[PDB]
Amino acid sequence: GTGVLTESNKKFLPFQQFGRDIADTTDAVRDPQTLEILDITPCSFGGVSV
Amino acid sequence: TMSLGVENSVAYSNNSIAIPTNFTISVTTEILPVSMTKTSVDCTMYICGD
Ligand SMILES: *[C@@H]1O[C@H](CO)[C@@H](O[C@@H]2O[C@H](CO)[C@@H](O)[C@H](O)[C@H]2NC(C)=O)[C@H](O)[C@H]1NC(C)=O
Ligand SMILES: *[C@@H]1O[C@H](CO)[C@@H](O)[C@H](O)[C@H]1NC(C)=O
Repeated sequence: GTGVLTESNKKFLPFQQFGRDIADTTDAVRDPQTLEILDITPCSFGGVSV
Repeated sequence: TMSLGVENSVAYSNNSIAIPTNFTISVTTEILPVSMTKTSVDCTMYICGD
């Protein structure tokens, strides 16, 4: 996927490996090397108006 | 089978009128929507995200 990875405070269970929101879209993931939870924020976007 | 209310005829006549003697100021609430969320969608990004 694509996004911005940031530190998080969500306590994932040891067997848990992904986080999803109501939309089932990826919310946060755990680094396979460091057992730490990182939140995924979709990159800033929108529309340019004049 | 629903009642539709308590039946209450009226002692109608050709010469008998009922006048109110006392009055009540009452307060009621009426609620109306005025607008909705101003949603916006990028068709291009949505269909073919990256
Ligand atoms: C009109 O009606 C109101 C209430 O329905 C009367 O006010 C009440 O009067 C009684 C006296 O019998 C008091 O004990 C109550 O405390 C009053 N309540 C309120 C909310 O005011 C009023 O007296 C009536 N007036 C007439 C001329 O009939
Ligand atoms: C493997 O991952 C652990 C957990 O972070 C780390 O401490 C260790 O250094 C890693 N292995 C190597 C060879 O660095």
